[PDB]
Amino acid sequence: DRAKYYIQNGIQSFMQNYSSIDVLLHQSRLTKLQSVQALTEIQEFISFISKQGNLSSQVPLKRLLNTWTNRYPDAKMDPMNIWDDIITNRCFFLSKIEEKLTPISSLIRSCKFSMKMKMID
Amino acid sequence: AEEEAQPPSWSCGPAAGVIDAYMTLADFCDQQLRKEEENASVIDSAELQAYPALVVEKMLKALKLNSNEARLKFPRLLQIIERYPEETLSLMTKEISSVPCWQFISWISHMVALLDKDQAVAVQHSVEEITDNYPQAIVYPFIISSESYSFKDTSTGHKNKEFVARIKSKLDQGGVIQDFINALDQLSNPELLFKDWSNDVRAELAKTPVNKKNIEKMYERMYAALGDPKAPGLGAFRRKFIQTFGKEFDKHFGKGGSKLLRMKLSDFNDITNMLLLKMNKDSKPPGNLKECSPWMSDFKVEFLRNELEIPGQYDGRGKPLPEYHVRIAGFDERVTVMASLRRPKRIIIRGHDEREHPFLVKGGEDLRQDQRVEQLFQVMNGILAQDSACSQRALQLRTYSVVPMTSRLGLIEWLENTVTLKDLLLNTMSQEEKAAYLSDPRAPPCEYKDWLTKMSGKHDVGAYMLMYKGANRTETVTSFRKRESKVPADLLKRAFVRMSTSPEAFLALRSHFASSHALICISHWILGIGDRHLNNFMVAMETGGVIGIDFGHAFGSATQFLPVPELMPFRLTRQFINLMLPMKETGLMYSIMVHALRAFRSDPGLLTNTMDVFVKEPSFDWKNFEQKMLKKGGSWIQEINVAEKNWYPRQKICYAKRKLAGANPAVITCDELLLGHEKAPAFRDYVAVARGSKDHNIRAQEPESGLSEETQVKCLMDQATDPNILGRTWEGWEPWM
Amino acid sequence: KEEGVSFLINTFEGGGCGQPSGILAQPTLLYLRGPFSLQATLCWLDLLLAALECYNTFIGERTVGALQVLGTEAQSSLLKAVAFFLESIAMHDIIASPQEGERYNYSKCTVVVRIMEFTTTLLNTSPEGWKLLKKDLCNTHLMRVLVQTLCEPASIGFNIGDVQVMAHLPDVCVNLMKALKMSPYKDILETHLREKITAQSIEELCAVNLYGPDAQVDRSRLAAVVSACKQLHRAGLLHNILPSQSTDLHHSVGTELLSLVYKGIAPGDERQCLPSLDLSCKQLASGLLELAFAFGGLCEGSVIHFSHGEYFYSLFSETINTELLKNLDLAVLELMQSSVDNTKMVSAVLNGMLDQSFRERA
Amino acid sequence: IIAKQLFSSLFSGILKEMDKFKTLSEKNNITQKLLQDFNRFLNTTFSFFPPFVSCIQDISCQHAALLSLDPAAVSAGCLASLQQPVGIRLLEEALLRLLPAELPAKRVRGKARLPPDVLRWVELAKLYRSIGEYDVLRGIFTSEIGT
Repeated sequence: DRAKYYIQNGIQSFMQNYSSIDVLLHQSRLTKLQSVQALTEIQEFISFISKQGNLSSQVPLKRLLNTWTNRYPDAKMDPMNIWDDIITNRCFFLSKIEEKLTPISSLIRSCKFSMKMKMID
Repeated sequence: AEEEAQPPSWSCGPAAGVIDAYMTLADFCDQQLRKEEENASVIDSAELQAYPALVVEKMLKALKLNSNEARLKFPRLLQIIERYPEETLSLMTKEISSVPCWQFISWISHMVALLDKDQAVAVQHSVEEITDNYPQAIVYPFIISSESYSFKDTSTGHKNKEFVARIKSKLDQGGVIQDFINALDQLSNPELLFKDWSNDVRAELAKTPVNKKNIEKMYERMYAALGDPKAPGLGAFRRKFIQTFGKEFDKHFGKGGSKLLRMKLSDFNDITNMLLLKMNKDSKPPGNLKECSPWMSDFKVEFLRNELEIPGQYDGRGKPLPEYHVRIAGFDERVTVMASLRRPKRIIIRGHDEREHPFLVKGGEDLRQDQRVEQLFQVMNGILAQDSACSQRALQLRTYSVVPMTSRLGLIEWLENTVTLKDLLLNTMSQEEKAAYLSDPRAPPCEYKDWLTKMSGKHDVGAYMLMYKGANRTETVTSFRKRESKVPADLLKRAFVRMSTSPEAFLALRSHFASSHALICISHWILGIGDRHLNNFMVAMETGGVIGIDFGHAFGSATQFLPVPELMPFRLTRQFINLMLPMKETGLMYSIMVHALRAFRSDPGLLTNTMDVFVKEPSFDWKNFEQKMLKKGGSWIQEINVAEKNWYPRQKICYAKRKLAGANPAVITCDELLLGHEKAPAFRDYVAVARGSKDHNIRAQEPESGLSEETQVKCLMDQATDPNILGRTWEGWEPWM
Repeated sequence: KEEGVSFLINTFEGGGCGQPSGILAQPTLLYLRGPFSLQATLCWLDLLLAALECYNTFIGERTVGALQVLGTEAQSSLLKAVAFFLESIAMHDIIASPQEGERYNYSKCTVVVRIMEFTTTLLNTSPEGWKLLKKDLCNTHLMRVLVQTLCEPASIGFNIGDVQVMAHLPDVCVNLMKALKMSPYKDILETHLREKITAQSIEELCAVNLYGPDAQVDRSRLAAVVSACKQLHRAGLLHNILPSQSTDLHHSVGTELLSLVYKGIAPGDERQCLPSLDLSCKQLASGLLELAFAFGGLCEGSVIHFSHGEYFYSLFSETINTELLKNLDLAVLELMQSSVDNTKMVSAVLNGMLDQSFRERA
Repeated sequence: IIAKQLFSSLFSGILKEMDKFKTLSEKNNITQKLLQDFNRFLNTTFSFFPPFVSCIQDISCQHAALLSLDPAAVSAGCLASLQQPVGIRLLEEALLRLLPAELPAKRVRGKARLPPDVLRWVELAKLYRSIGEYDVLRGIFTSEIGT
């Protein structure tokens, strides 16, 4: 509910922060071309949770590989806000996704392990 | 453990980057051999002869790299110890095909020079390498081969020599253009050819003889200028200098010149200065354009230039993916030569790629001692893309193209809206501060220099055995520094805010001016900054950030040479640090210089190699660094030789400076190294003045060899604003402002 | 004044060899080997020479009365003749990556169609008194290349098969085969054409009906033989080989209409080949046997039911446009007799007759 | 409103002729009161671009107590961005009057060094913050060690 109102209002708050750009700071962009980067995985999470809970049957045992496969090859320049703030999002993704598919297991562990791996180097 | 790292990389089969283990192994053995060339022993020379001949292949395998460290490897491999008589011949044949054929290129001057003498067995191996790359897509090696080969044909069997001969025959054919454009652009002003030619012959007529074919040939170049401009030798190579000037002057020049032919009388080495001097003040007034612009105005634009592969020269670049991008086309007829050192000439290439490109003409200069320097530049700012904190602030500094054409001339790229803060600062000061009167011709830098002459013995050519008093020094820099320097503080801030309509962009762009500056100043602490006047670092008014173009004086010779005794880390003239606001923020762009520094520091190998073959390689850095500095100005010519009797500036300049990577603080050990010559009590203690009184003795104490992060910087700043070092050094650095 | 006749005279009084430029581009190319050669050489250096020759011919007769005496030995034997050998090399190279290869192809055509343009442009205009064709004893290469005006669509592009290059190819064969008509010895023709006159002619045409499935691929070859023979209408010697195949084989194409119309076979494009087949056919055979085929064909649960009206009519709904435009085409007042001889059909034939004629002429 | 040039022109056509017209001492002191109105305004309007144009319009004006009585970086720094850091430069030459005279830390401009820090801070660039911190922090004493 209210997380959509405040997420839209924070969206228009960067829309606010985007007016000043004569000789822009990197901090101007990079922290934005990063915070939108996290937000994308956010709204993504909302949408495919709302579907995977209501799909199918048990086809979330079969689909959804999309979101990890979109979550996986996202890159960082140099900022060190990124490789944690993605863990901020992704981790809530593990707890809530795991909490929404419950309303195979060795493949699950290979999948979360294969999550862990690259999220390190 | 490395043996259990590397060939398993070759046994696995998927991934496990061949480079990731290979190159580390090669750095390991190369540091093994240098550390073993430091000392000789029995187990050290026997094990040392077990360890090194090993890494010599894998630096061919994993060559899909950045590949410049490779170009540094090959001659290193050959000259370093036993140059293999077949091993290298065969797999160093399969390489340039196994690796980008454009790895063939990255070492332009190395290969070409190597072909001749530096390789000895290229004519056996890399001659077939260069002969398979050569006929296809090789227009760029056409240029460099013509410099090196015809210089010295050393000792040969028949095969070695005939081959390179015909290879140079493949650039008279399908490359007949190569020498036709060089014999084209072989210009301009007479004065540099005659004065520089006369220095060149004249400083070899004084000593032992060696005057046989040296002086006999060294007559001929000039006879070309003047015995052929109405003889069949220039009926083939006409010019507009030759049209009239090479004739009006031919009448009188024939007689004095053929009198020179049999002259051969060492005292007349001075006497020429009559004639030359007159012809000098007579050759500055006519260099008035309309000669090479109409004379070059002849372009083919026929048959796609007869399928000509001549790009903007030196456009063949580094890193793989060779696409033969740019194309010659036809030039704009307008030309203008301009007020600078050699009086160099502004060209407008008009590239075919829907774009033009303005280059420069340095006909009186062998642009080589600056080639590997610029390429070493793009290694500077081309390395800073692995440091975070270098990316984080967009910490690179500008490149361009140094175009080393014949042994005698090269060209150089030229951005517009990049201009000499001296010139701009001066005129913009002018339209701002008084009409033109100002003070500059009455009593600031004329009065100050007159005051320095009245404080040593007599004239100005000395004052070096003098330069005493520590209090009066503070009187010179207090007086002139405050008055003078404060003036163009206002004028530089006024130029920035005048050049930023937006009252804010002034303070916006100061950041890129500054950033540029910290970047250039470490760029010089990297190696000597001499001939490098305030007129020699040049600001760009685009992004309002600065770029550094001069390379006469490298490492020591910048600071070391007796005729001009110089020493500072980087041009910290006063008005520049006046323009950074009452900052303070200088003393922490310090941080820029630190992250910069550590960025340099971590990898010794690459930079080490680069600088090694660059100092050792060009005659135009030690064997002709004489030739360089003497070519610039005369006052050097008499002191150098008597200083440089039986003396070699190669491996020590390097060792001192690699040590400068290590932990040499305060410039302190560098200072010493230039000190040891002339003169210990006269100048040495003086450099120790920035090291003496406690306030700045913080420049001396914190010095510790122990791999200190920020130390070298924390001092290196106040190692430049020690007013002593300024007020002393020379008339050019305007330490006034 | 006389542009050509005049100035050419004073030139030959000054010099005889005062015009040609360059010297080939084949071995020197194997010595050099590059892409720009493919760009200027094989797009203009050959054709610039060709072109200056072309327009210099139509001017004054100098390519006959003066060129003939220019050389027969050293520098000369490397000009015209070997230029032909670069037209054999032109079919060759026309046969043998992306955009670059395409500039290769479109260049190969852009030259070779101008060379055909010039074998023609020469022959039918330059050889007056008919005594100059005997100069190019490489009279063979050109034949063996132009005639493959079906193996040429394979050699040059198929894109250009669409790009309106074979909107000009039939016109170009029209030209060369037109210099081949009447003008040269009739033996040139049989050495040219008598290479696949009949045999295949009957075999592919019957063969569209024996073929059936995977039809359209084959229909491509058909309309190649079809259209290419339509090019032969502009040409000669058809009369020895193609009016016996007209009385017999175009009547055979009428049987092709007759049999093919029952099944409703293949798509509307093959339903466009029947217009073609009957076009290249009727443009040579009699219309008597056609008009006869109207009524005669007419006299010769639901299925046969509408069939009686269909082999009666649709053979005259489909092909109507081309049949109207076919015997309106050549004979007035023959039709007349035809239509009255029919009875009750009269209306569609005659109404679409007046109709379509009305449309075409005005 | 983009014609900010009316406004800087305006103050040039307000300050200049209040150098060339009649009497000047009292009046020159009087117009200086208006910086109170500028700043009372600066406490009133919340989030407004043209106020900022007034702020550059202010450091542009040959004024001290504009440079003093300004906590623009507090306010005219939340949205203006680049137009707040122009103040400090103007501020330093005359409001920081105890910085080029090299005197104790008691008299030097206390605050007006600190708004420049937090202001260069919100612009957490990659060179701006990293610098400003030990700048104003350096402007007293026990920072050499902390840094």
